[PDB]
Amino acid sequence: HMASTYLSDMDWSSATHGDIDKTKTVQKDAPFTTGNKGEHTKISLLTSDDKVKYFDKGIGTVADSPSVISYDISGQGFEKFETYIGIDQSANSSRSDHAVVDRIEIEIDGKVVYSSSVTNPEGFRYNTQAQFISVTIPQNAKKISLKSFAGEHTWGDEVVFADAKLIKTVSTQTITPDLLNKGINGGVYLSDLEWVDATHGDDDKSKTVQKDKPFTPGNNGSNNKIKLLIDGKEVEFNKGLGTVASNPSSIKYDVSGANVTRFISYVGIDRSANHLNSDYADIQKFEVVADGKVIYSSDSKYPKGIKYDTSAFLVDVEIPKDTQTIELKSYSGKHTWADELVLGGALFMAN
Ligand SMILES: CC(=O)N[C@@H]1[C@@H](O)[C@H](O[C@@H]2O[C@H](CO)[C@H](O)[C@H](O[C@H]3O[C@H](CO)[C@H](O)[C@H](O)[C@H]3O)[C@H]2O[C@@H]2O[C@@H](C)[C@@H](O)[C@@H](O)[C@@H]2O)[C@@H](CO)O[C@H]1O
Ligand SMILES: [Ca+2]
Ligand code: NA
Repeated sequence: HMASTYLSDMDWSSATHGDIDKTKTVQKDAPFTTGNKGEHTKISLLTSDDKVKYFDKGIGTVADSPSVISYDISGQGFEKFETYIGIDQSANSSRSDHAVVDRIEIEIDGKVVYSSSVTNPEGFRYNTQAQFISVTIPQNAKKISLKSFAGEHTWGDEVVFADAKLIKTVSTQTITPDLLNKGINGGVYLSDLEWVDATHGDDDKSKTVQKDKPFTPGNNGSNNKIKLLIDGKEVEFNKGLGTVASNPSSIKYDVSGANVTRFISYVGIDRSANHLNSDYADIQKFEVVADGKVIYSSDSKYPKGIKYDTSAFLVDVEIPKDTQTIELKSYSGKHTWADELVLGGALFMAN
């Protein structure tokens, strides 16, 4: 059960670079120069056999004596640090005195735990192929430092720590939209299951509750994914359910032949749904019901209901065992016509 956190999705406690222009800063998820210029170029290194590889995540800097990027990792339980290292393909390397990096170092708590000295005794040039390194982290480590040594000049020393991440072994994962998009071990998506039956609050009964799509767009033949507001940002979902709330509407699952321990989903209104400004909620509440018994209700934490501009909230409820039947109940706001709900990434943990 491996958990990862990219360094570019964190905050450094300190960061230095070897560019004279101190208004420029260390670039997250981009090369140093192109990033500071506002260009959209991504991090690119050389894998085996002069093969160019592009990366979404990483850190981009200019080496100094040394350039140092430090992260505070006190009591976070990390075990491994892993990254590609090398000079970016975008580096200004027409001059031989450009893109010449002496050394790359990983330091943990004042101790150098990795040095590129062994693999690269002549350091890195513009054409040197990337090194993928895995650096062990001691039990109670506090501070990790990425260090790049420029040598005689900093020119073209566009050092990238491509795909840089910190790794640990956790018991249970922490639920995020990306985790539900990537998958979870033992998590079965409801949209990959058959319900006993389902009802909705739309008059057109030729329409049906939708799998991996919002209700109306799904019923019209659109293949667009579910999209929700998560902490102010619009976030797509690969899996989920699209339905219309009623008095309530319901979707029924038979779990009498299984050992389901958990129901997990984000719940909100799809970004493509019709809405109107109102003091009143679009959806009054959403309930999870285990054998006629309500085990979760959204009004326990959202008593006013949910509007279009409400951030999708996370439902993560324990399922009592020997549960035969699970019911998902969607309740109309009653004052508007907007009744369309989506369950983003909806899944059962079978354990
Ligand atoms: C007119 C004039 O002479 N202007 C000076 C300018 O030449 C000089 O710019 C730097 O020139 C050196 C060679 O002498 C290098 O080519 C620098 O570029 C390279 O190195 C940096 C990091 O050290 C970075 O990796 C660049 O991408 C890489 O191309 C030049 O510096 C770069 O350009 C200038 C214009 C600024 O934007 C810098 O912030 C940038 O790093 C500078 C520095 O001596 O002084 C000018 O007066
Ligand atoms: Ca150099
Ligand atoms: Na409504």
